Amino acid sequence: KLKVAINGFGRIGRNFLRCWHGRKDSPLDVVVVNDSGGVKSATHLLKYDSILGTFKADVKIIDNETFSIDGKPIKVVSNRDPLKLPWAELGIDIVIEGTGVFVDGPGAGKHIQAGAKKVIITAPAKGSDIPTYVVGVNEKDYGHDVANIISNASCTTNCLAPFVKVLDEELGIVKGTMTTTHSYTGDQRLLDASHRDLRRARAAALNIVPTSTGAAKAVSLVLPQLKGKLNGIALRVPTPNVSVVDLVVNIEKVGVTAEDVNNAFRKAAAGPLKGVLDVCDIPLVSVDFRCSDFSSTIDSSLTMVMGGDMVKVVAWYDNEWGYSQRVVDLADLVANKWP
Amino acid sequence: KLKVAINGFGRIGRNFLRCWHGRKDSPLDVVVVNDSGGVKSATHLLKYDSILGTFKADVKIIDNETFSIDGKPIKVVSNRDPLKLPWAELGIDIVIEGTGVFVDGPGAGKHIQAGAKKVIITAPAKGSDIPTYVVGVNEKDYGHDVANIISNASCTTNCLAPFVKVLDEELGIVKGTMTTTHSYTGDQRLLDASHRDLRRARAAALNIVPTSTGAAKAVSLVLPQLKGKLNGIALRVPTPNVSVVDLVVNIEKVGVTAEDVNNAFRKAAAGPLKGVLDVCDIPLVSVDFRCSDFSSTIDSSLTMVMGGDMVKVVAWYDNEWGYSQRVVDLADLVANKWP
Amino acid sequence: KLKVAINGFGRIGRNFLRCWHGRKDSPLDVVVINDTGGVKQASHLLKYDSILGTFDADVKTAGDSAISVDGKVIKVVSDRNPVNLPWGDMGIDLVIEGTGVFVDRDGAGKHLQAGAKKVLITAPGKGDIPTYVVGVNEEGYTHADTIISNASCTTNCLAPFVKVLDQKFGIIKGTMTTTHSYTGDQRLLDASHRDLRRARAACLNIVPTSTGAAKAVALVLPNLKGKLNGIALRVPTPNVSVVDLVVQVSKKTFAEEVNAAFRESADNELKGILSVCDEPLVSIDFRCTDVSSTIDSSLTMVMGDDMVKVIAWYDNEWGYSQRVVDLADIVANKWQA
Amino acid sequence: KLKVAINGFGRIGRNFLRCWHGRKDSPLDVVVINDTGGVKQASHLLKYDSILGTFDADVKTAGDSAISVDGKVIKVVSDRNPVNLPWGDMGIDLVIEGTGVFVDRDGAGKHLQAGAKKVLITAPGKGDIPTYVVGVNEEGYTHADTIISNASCTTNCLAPFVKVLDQKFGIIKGTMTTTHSYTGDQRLLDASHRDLRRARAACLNIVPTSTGAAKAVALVLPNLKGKLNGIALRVPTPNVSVVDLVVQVSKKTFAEEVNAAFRESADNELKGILSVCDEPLVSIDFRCTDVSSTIDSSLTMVMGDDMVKVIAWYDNEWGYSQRVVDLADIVANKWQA
Ligand SMILES: NC(=O)c1ccc[n+]([C@@H]2O[C@H](COP(=O)([O-])OP(=O)(O)OC[C@H]3O[C@@H](n4cnc5c(N)ncnc54)[C@H](O)[C@@H]3O)[C@@H](O)[C@H]2O)c1
Ligand SMILES: NC(=O)c1ccc[n+]([C@@H]2O[C@H](COP(=O)([O-])OP(=O)(O)OC[C@H]3O[C@@H](n4cnc5c(N)ncnc54)[C@H](O)[C@@H]3O)[C@@H](O)[C@H]2O)c1
Ligand SMILES: NC(=O)c1ccc[n+]([C@@H]2O[C@H](COP(=O)([O-])OP(=O)(O)OC[C@H]3O[C@@H](n4cnc5c(N)ncnc54)[C@H](O)[C@@H]3O)[C@@H](O)[C@H]2O)c1
Ligand SMILES: NC(=O)c1ccc[n+]([C@@H]2O[C@H](COP(=O)([O-])OP(=O)(O)OC[C@H]3O[C@@H](n4cnc5c(N)ncnc54)[C@H](O)[C@@H]3O)[C@@H](O)[C@H]2O)c1
Repeated sequence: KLKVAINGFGRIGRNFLRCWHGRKDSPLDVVVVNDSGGVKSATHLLKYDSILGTFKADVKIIDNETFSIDGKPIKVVSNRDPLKLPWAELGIDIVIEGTGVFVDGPGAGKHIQAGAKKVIITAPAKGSDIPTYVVGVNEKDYGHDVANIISNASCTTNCLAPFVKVLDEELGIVKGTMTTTHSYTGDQRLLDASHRDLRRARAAALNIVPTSTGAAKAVSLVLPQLKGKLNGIALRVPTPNVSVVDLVVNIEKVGVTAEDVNNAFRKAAAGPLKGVLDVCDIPLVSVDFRCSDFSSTIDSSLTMVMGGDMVKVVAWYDNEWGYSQRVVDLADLVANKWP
Repeated sequence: KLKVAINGFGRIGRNFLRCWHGRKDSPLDVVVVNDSGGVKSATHLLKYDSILGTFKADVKIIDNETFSIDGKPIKVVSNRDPLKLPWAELGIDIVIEGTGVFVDGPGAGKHIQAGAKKVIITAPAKGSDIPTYVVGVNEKDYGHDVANIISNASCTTNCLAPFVKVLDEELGIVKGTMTTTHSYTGDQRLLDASHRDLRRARAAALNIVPTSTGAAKAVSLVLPQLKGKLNGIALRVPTPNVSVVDLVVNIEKVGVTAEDVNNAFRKAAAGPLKGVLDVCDIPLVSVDFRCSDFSSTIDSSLTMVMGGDMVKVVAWYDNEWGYSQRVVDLADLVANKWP
Repeated sequence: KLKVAINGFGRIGRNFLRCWHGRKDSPLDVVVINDTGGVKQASHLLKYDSILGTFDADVKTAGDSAISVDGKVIKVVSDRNPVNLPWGDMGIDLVIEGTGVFVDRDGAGKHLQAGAKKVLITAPGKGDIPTYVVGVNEEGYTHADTIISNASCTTNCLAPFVKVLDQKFGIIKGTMTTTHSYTGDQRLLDASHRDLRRARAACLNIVPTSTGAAKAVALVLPNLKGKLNGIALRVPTPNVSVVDLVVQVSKKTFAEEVNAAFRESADNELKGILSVCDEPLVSIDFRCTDVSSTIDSSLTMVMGDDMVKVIAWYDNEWGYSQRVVDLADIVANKWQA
Repeated sequence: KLKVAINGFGRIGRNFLRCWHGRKDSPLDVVVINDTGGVKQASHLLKYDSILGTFDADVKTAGDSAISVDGKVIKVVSDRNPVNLPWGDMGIDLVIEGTGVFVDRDGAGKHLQAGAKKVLITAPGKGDIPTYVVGVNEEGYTHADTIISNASCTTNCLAPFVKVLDQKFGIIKGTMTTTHSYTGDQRLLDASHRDLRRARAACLNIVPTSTGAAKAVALVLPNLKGKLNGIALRVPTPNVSVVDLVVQVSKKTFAEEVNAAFRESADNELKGILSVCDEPLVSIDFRCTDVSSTIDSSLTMVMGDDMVKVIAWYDNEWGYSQRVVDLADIVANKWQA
């Protein structure tokens, strides 16, 4: 019900549009796509996913600048130039950075100059000038005309932020340093190839990769009471596409069990963080969470305690699917915050 | 220079024999192999490795009960029965449990009854009756006729034990809970198949697996001052083999840097734990450590501190290759402890 | 409706029952399952595919020895001997060998001794054992055919349309191979096995091997005796495979015509059995596809108007499972008793 | 000895220099390398293969713009334009296109403009571009052949022995395909690319595609015009591939004979170029193998004494790199200047 245009049709944007058409009453209107890749290819790409597969409904190609989905037509642009995108012509309220290119405020504002009303960053802003808004976190704290170009850091971050917040909230966390198991992505190198970071520069499919994540900061960003409270490094598994993290923290409580917390875990996940947060009980593995709208799913049989307060936690997420849903409902809120 | 016989020709035993023939002056004589698999196959198997490949020297098959390697002939047995192995006939000083079957003392003593002088367990003894001896750890504390059937837990354990010991030694570690990145193994299921542990029962090649490891106990075993000090769960990556672990601990020191420790790290690794321990500096990934005799290799750019004492550490190991070398030099010490 | 039983509950039977519950008016009824695994273990297992994912239906262990399927309870048993299995007890009409070990007449016979009416096999019947295939010999199925098998999904994919191709232009001969994905038949790591190739880890290694298809096609088509002898390439994927084949046909023609006839057949009878794919598509683009065969008409070619390269895919189990479904239905057909 | 230069430092050139340093009396001498990457970055990179592993020789960045190879310093440059590259500066005798973008005469011409003597190409010369192959046209190499290429390792594997096979019995015709492993030519994840197949992630997907081999063999063997038109199957492995092929030969025979002749050739001239493997062996069993071809004589078969299925492997780069080595040596041959 509000004009939208994806800026860069990353796999992220692919899953995103999957959710959008898979959305019940999406208050938003994604009408034109940006990716310099040809519409027939695009239609194919989204029409043939790997992680889950073909769109579970028709996709057609009206005039090859502008294909369709189930009769519902979609415009497409294909450029690397921001100003060369008809944000003004197409009257697009919101830019969906699906390239990670403009990790700068100005880069996004370029498309605003090209006639955009707002920009959202589907990534951590390399600067700080952009509000990295998160569901269940600062989404409520979002305001219209309050930096109408807001950002949204990695799924990695978003998966962790809210519930650990609730954890330091109900129990109090002294500190802690996480570590995830991220799955390889385009930034990684299918084969050892010319690339900046030595690590992800290696052949991805055949190497776990020690890297880091802006999350440990982004969490402190969204949780200023977490400033310098969390560290943690990114482990990049040659896994198809399954995101999952662990972290041990020192609680500020007396040194309670982990069990009780898992109870409180699911409680809040069933409470204020319904749909957003899960705490499952079934002993499950990576594939056991494909295409799960939960920003996180904890398994109690995992999270534990070392030293009363030294307490461990495990949970999962889909770097896109969930992240996609996050984009969805934030924009929907933005739409509510929209005039 | 001392009679040996591998009991169960696991991939572990394959790498082991690779190191043995690849050993400079192996004081031990592996003469006969146990695996119910046919000698021609065996010769093929070892003669064609995956993780590194064909034996980098000839292997032939003298009479198909008894093949050869570079002229040096090797007997072979093929059975699941302990008593049915010519430990007495072949006069074998030492049993090399390469099946994980007899995680019990009695199971090993069976082969002693079949005429073995000693048994080593290439695995964590499910009981406790067996000394889980470790290089740089209790290897010095090993004595002849002191439970001449001693054990040796997982590489996972052995990788961690010695240097973390030195860490709580020079700096003092309050507690901590690890977590590794183990690579799938035969116990895991290439495809979802009938199996006890739900987790590794899943299709391994396509799932990270949340499991645990006896290590967190084995370390407390070998480090009684670590009794109940460490926990940590096993993460099973669908990668061929490139074992690696992380752990954050609270130091008992003032809250020192991690850097200084990395210095002390390599120092001891260059000091008492030469060859045994490595602390590399190059930013590297999984494949960057294939066939490395170091029980562990730390990279400094990884290990860090959260709360002064809340300190993180990263290092790697080959679940067999290094572990193999461990078997080698322990037996060699055993040979020195041998009359 | 008809009381069914599955044995050796491999991923095969898992996907199979997933289709069966998903089957529209399943005229059949599985009531019990045997496999070495346990009740809750297997329930959990089937509850989550590593390819489709979870089961889109609650399955709990209805009883400590049986599991529900949204309330559809089915007994779970665990043994390595058919005589130990409730065939005459449960009055089992049909047992489904999934163990792969009863590749003999005798193996199936054990179930009949424990009271089985008929026994069907997911495997190429090792020895003189009938295998019926949809649109192929399924008509030759008689109720007297109590002991009949089913060769590898690979085979069954090839059979019907290559039959029509010999029926279209007349395949003088021509051998093949397949991009077959690995399986439990190959050891996860390099572990001892009858076949060194199968013994190989192969998780990262293409495996050259063979398949009875080379003869199974000559089996199902005695006419096709020796006209094909193809081998198997166990590929490092866990998934649906595609097949390579070049044949020598008697009548000269061009690929596009063959493709058109392919579509036509996938309309007349190979409809639902076969699809013709023309888009650039890979293994992912053929999952949970019920047509046993997906002709890549877009890429099939012919040399000298007789040497006909072909591309068509086949799901390791899912399609094969569907084959099991409708053949079992055919068993429910001609089932006066 | 001869001053050499590599360009577009793909894993191709990486393995290449790994062989070159490992080459016994390399009569050639690379002195500089271009690729978009940086000095220490590339040094680190090459220092550790993901297949062989680390380099068994210290390589440090001898200078901020060059790297040592145990002291053997070689200049490292980084640009996308040959004219920006020190050919006339360093008096470069030969540039090695690894970028894959200068598939034109013109692309190579740019280096000559910057002062290159000759230009050799790791890729199938897109258009009328000569490609010499050991035991194939290498004799046809003249010093006048300053601009010549090299098609895909796949091709080069096939060429010589299939030539002999047409020379052995006379291949009337017959098409092929290959178990080719993926590469950068295929996007790691599903990212936009000229080919949708190539665009696919394919990390977990087999890719159907083609290769100039279908014509490159007709290219190198005009005699082989149209006698073969084979396609490419990009497999989800990162590694050495094997090739499928059935041909139609004029003289009738049995596989074993063909295998014997194979061995014989791998003794007379295909020695070092070709091996005959008879053991059950998979991709792992062919790495760092310098023979371009490993005949699986153990599995090769013939239909109707004319339709000859064959199995032989080929290393994605390592073998190809060796091909580059000795062809470059041939360039150092007939090198009066
Ligand atoms: N991988 C994730 O799940 C995830 C999570 C958090 C953040 N992100 C951010 O999302 C970005 C893209 O997500 P992805 O993982 O699908 O990456 P991707 O590289 O697959 O997506 C980028 C796509 O857009 C194209 N493109 C690049 N620059 C462009 C430009 N300026 N204009 C238009 N198209 C352009 C690329 O060629 C490619 O097709 C990343 O760079 C990252 O910063 C992704
Ligand atoms: N994977 C590792 O690196 C590692 C590290 C620590 C512990 N271990 C221990 O080593 C054992 C084997 O190592 P692996 O990972 O190579 O496993 P594996 O299953 O590949 O090795 C066992 C081999 O011996 C055979 N075998 C089984 N039982 C036997 C018996 N009773 N007698 C003779 N042969 C028998 C099996 O069929 C197989 O060929 C495991 O069970 C485990 O407890 C291994
Ligand atoms: N890859 C495929 O999907 C495929 C292809 C074509 C045919 N098949 C046929 O399917 C069978 C293999 O199935 P899969 O591929 O799912 O492998 P699988 O190993 O998962 O199937 C065998 C299952 O049966 C169990 N089992 C073995 N022996 C048993 C016995 N005596 N009693 C009871 N249970 C026993 C095993 O523990 C395992 O759970 C073979 O008969 C094979 O010919 C499978
Ligand atoms: N996969 C193989 O081993 C193989 C086998 C047969 C042929 N080839 C040929 O090798 C080439 C690809 O090599 P690869 O497979 O190692 O892939 P690659 O992508 O690693 O090689 C290309 C490299 O050159 C760089 N590059 C691209 N354009 C450039 C330019 N204009 N100037 C400078 N550098 C540039 C890229 O960034 C990359 O580092 C192609 O020519 C291909 O036909 C590859």
